Amino acid sequence: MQPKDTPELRALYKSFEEESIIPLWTQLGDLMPIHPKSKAVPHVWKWSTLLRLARKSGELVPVGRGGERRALGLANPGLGGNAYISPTMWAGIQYLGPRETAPEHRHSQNAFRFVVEGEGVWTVVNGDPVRMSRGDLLLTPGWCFHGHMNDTDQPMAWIDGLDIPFSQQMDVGFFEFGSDRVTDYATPNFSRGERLWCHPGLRPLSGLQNTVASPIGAYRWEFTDRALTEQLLLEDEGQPATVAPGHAAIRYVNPTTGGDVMPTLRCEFHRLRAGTETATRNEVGSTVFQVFEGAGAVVMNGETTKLEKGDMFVVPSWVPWSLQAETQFDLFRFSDAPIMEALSFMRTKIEG
Amino acid sequence: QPKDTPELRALYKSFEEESIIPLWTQLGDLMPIHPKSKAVPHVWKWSTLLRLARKSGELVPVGRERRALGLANPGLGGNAYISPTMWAGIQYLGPRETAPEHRHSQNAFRFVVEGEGVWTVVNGDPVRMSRGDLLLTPGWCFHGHMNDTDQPMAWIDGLDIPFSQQMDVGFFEFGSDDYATPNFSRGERLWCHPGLRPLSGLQNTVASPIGAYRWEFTDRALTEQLLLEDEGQPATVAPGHAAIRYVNPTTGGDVMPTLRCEFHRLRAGTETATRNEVGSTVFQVFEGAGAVVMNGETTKLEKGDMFVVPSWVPWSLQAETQFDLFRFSDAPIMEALSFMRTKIEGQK
Amino acid sequence: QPKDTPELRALYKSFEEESIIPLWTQLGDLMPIHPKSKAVPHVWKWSTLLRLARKSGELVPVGGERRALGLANPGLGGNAYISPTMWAGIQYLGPRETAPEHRHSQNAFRFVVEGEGVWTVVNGDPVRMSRGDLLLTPGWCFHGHMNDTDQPMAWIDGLDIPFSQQMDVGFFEFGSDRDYATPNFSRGERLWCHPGLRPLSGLQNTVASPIGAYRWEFTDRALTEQLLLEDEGQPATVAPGHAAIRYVNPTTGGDVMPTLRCEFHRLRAGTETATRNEVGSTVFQVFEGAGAVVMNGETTKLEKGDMFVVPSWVPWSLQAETQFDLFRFSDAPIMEALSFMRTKIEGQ
Amino acid sequence: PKDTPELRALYKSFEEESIIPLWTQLGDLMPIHPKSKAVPHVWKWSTLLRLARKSGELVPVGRGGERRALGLANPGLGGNAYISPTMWAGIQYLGPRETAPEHRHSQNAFRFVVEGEGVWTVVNGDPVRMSRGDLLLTPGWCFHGHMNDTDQPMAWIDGLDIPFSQQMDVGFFEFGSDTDYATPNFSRGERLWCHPGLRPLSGLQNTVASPIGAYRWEFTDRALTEQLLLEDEGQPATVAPGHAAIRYVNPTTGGDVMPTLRCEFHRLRAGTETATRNEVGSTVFQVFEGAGAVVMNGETTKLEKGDMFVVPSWVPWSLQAETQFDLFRFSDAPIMEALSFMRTKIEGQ
Ligand SMILES: [Cl-]
Ligand SMILES: [Cl-]
Ligand SMILES: [Cl-]
Ligand SMILES: [Cl-]
Ligand SMILES: [Fe+3]
Ligand SMILES: [Fe+3]
Ligand SMILES: [Fe+3]
Ligand SMILES: [Fe+3]
Repeated sequence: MQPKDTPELRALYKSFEEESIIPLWTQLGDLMPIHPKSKAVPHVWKWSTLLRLARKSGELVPVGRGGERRALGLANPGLGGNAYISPTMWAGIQYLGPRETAPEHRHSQNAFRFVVEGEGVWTVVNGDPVRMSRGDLLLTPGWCFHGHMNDTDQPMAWIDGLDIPFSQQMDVGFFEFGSDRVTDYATPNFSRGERLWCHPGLRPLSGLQNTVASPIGAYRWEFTDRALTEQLLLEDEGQPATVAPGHAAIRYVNPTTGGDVMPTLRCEFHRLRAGTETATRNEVGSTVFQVFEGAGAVVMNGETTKLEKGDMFVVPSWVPWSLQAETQFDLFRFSDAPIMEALSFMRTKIEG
Repeated sequence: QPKDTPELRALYKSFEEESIIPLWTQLGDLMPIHPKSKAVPHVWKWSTLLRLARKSGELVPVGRERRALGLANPGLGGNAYISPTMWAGIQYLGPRETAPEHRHSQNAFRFVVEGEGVWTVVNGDPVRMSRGDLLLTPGWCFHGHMNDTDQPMAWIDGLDIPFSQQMDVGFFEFGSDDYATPNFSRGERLWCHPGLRPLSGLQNTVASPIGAYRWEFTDRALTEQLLLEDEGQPATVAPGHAAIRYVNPTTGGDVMPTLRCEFHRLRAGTETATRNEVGSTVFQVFEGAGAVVMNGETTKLEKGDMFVVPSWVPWSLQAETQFDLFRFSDAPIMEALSFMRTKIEGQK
Repeated sequence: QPKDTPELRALYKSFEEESIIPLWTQLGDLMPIHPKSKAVPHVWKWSTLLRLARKSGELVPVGGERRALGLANPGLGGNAYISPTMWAGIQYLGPRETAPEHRHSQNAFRFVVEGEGVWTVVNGDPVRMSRGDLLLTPGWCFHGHMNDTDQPMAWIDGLDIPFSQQMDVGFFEFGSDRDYATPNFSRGERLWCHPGLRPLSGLQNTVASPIGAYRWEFTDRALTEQLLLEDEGQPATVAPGHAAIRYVNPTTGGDVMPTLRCEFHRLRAGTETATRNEVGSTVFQVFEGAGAVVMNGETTKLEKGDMFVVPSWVPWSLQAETQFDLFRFSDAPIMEALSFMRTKIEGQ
Repeated sequence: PKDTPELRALYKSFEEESIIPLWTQLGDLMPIHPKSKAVPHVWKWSTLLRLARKSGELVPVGRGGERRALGLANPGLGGNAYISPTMWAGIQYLGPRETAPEHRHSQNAFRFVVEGEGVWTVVNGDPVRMSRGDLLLTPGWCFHGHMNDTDQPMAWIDGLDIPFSQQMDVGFFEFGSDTDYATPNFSRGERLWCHPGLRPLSGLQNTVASPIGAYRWEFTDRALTEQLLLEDEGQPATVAPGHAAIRYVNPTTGGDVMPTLRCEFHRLRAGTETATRNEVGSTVFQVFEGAGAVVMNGETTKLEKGDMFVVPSWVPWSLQAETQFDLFRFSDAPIMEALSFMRTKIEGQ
């Protein structure tokens, strides 16, 4: 507003209200901001806290009661009690107890599982049984049947990433329950997907068709490790490879395409040489990082926070960020960048 | 229902104290069986809109930053979103009024309803405006406009404002950094020759270089589809239903990354087959009369009226007279991200 | 740089039996420093062509029916290829003459030079022909034609015949099918020739353009606009005084067919294009006006109708004496799909 | 055609004006279906090897010699040295401690190693070790030379789009000076790109040809074994029963290794007979291990370790495996597919 206030002016606004009209001129210039100004706020979650609350939940929330969906969603303080870590992503610590099972469902929302501690648990994706290990990235791409079974007396914890907040806000979700059909879990070290698609530079003649989401069920830790190590080795030998000095990094990729793992979520993994400081970045859309191994710190909006093994933080859109590595510093990273990029909304500013 | 009320509420005090919401005590269906939008089917009478528009010209002066009446969906909590993704508003430009140049990441179009002799200048290139024309002001293009007449004009503004706001994607720069008045923009003179492409424009483009999709061509196109059907030839999307998509000529795809525009002409008496579609559309009755059915409920429609079909709401159109509709939607978003799904009642 | 007799002669014989040819005995120009085509720069004067075409008019009667004079490149050993990839012939259709429908994997167009009132029927869709029109008969579409006039017509036939023969890619079928109707404009154009608009019934992208005829009015207007824009100080022409368009597939923005690019150029009187080296072949046809070509430093004066071929990597430029209108086709889509295109421009 | 009177002296003018008329013309300018001048043919490895070794001490470094490559010449291509209208296939014989200086050409090339080791092909400065079973790429416009670091010979298959490139006038060539002699176990390429499902953040840009310098035999063999094992386990994986196969692909894209050549590898279970296929364009196969037979135009030819054969366009072909039968395959299919000329007839359908 800025029409000089008036009995008739007020009459007008009355009739708006009454006809579902909201006028653009009274409309708080956050409607069209000079740059992104997210409701979501930068925030870190200490792993020691997450872990403690995870365990206690597996002492108090049994199957039948609340367990079954035993996942601690990280809720962004800025998102009015929604349980969104960012406008576009859901990130939760899922705590799977001894011998525990989940029946099969399917949903349009895209999802991954990054395993933090544990082993001997299979997520069965479209009938294909996928083993889980510390450091593995698992995909359960939209509209693929998934459930899981813990084959062990030991608990497991993984990060659950989904595009739930995007899909809720944009009205895009469907959900189906599995038929009464029986999932008699096989137990293989390697899923059929991996056995077919995890041979570098080779494609089976039976998979000539490109796919919207990756047919790789798990991107195993051995390969991620090997690839980052090799990037640092190359650097030592004076060869081009790292994204920036002392900065090893890979993007997990759909092999049929070279593109992202799934339409709405990008996954990366970074390894910072001890003492590396990344150049400050402004990026459209939101990212979540989790510290896999090592210790260092983040800077967001000029403010520093020390990080250790397991901690997670989110950088909402256009918040300037950089990472500083005390030790060798290994991070897992997911973002909503494919959304941004598909729609030409991506922009990047680099301090350097 | 959740775990035993076993004063574990000590655990809850903790969840709360450092920002955890457990999935298990969780909300409504945070993953619905099919979409159930907070946005709700709604129509706006043109009579109403125009009355209100004319008022805003009398009351809210010198054109402030903009005399645009955004259609607010009742179900989106006073946000000024016609749908979770799109902003649709009636903009009323008074006699001889002008707007300085701005530029924003949000994509926009302008569909002219009544008026003429108004130029929107896009990246320096002056684009005349007429009843029935579709104007693009693609993301990040400078735009402003001048009214060269004593007469008002009204057009509808479509933008991805809601998408942009909720997705944290918006940038904005000011301009007033060309009041020439040609019949046709530099872009139409270059691009509006069927099947031809300038050798200076071999680069494909994110959004269409066509500044204005003029009514002449839209009308001839549709008339030709109906003629062809009369002649027993394939053309119409469904019997008695002619339709086009406005497209980016460098690409054959949608006009902008984020918004699809179409235009429909239904023969009198036509009833479209009921459809469920992911995402929202907004239709505007350009000419003629008939009705919409949304969620089994009928609403009679007259020249100018607008309605919104939020995602997965089953809809059909029924044409009383020959029924001309302009249509825009968030379908490109849905399609680029493989979320599109379509259910059509006749089978198809 | 070679080995030398006795026991060696034994080897060269074993080779010859066992079908080996050694790399070393082979000529360096099996992998040349840059392209050196067997095909050679050459022009054909229109007056010649037309004289011969008419003479063929009498002298070979509908006997006749494949009455097309293929331009044979002196350097291609009596093959009837204008270049290693393309066939260009002048087709002379006599009064009231027709041709039955066939179909072949080889892509084809027809650029009409003189005449009217002839239809080429493409997949059942009747397409009128006029001076200046470009007609497409994409690979694997049925085509035949009917002259409905007492007057002859002459058009250029462009095809990938030489590419298709050397690459083993040809199929051919005869047409035992039924239409002699006479529409002013075809179904394809009726649907696709509205700038920036796409029928909802044509959402699928297609490998070759669905525009049957790219008519002269549109090409002419397009090029005039490009020169007008230039006059007005506006970006448009591809180089000073050089208007030009590429005929494109509207579903795509890409080339008319997988195998052949079509362009049209209009040079302002007095223009001299900068010398170009391009991979692959072009044929140009002077549509109106006069000027000259330079190829390998050698000038040839050109008048209305003349045609010339610039084989791969031969340096070429055009100079316009009057306003100079040229039709142009090339094998560049082949070159570009396979990342073999490279381009050198004298000024750069 | 027509008549004779004063037709003869018009035909004259044509000759003078350089016009061939459409009408007087072998109707196989536009054939019912492809009928290649190139002809089905097989080359016995034992012959290839003997002639390669003879060319050993007879054409040495200097006088010939750095181009010691025996191109397989298709009987039907009039003495051209083209195995097919599109491809050059030769056995290259690299003698002990022999080297080639660096060159660069628009024509795309690969090297499939048949016998030997301890030879490096250096691609754009990046040293690529060679072993039996490895596929090396030297994509168009990349600098390549090699050094043999061994007193032993090596033999590899040279595949190129030379014939395509010469008939289509597409060839460029530069000499290099230019050259590192280092001997790493794995090319820097491989070290960046050979981690399944992973892509370096320094390599986000897609490339026209694969950046993998060598597709090593370990991975080829493991992938094939796995497809057969999956079949055993009742799981979908093989292309047809008993028929494991992969396509070597550009990891930035999922597409072919280079714009103009496709490379595949086949492993047929003992006893397998593939279903007869007509395919547009040409293909060359090399028996890597095992024995069986080809059928081409209904005619059988028994095949042994190393043998090579070419199926020109639209010639109906099948393979029959006596033992387990491993084949390397390359084709001009990317050309045919880019230009929508590809067509496939398969016998079971
Ligand atoms: Cl295949
Ligand atoms: Cl539609
Ligand atoms: Cl050019
Ligand atoms: Cl990044
Ligand atoms: Fe799930
Ligand atoms: Fe604006
Ligand atoms: Fe034909
Ligand atoms: Fe070479």
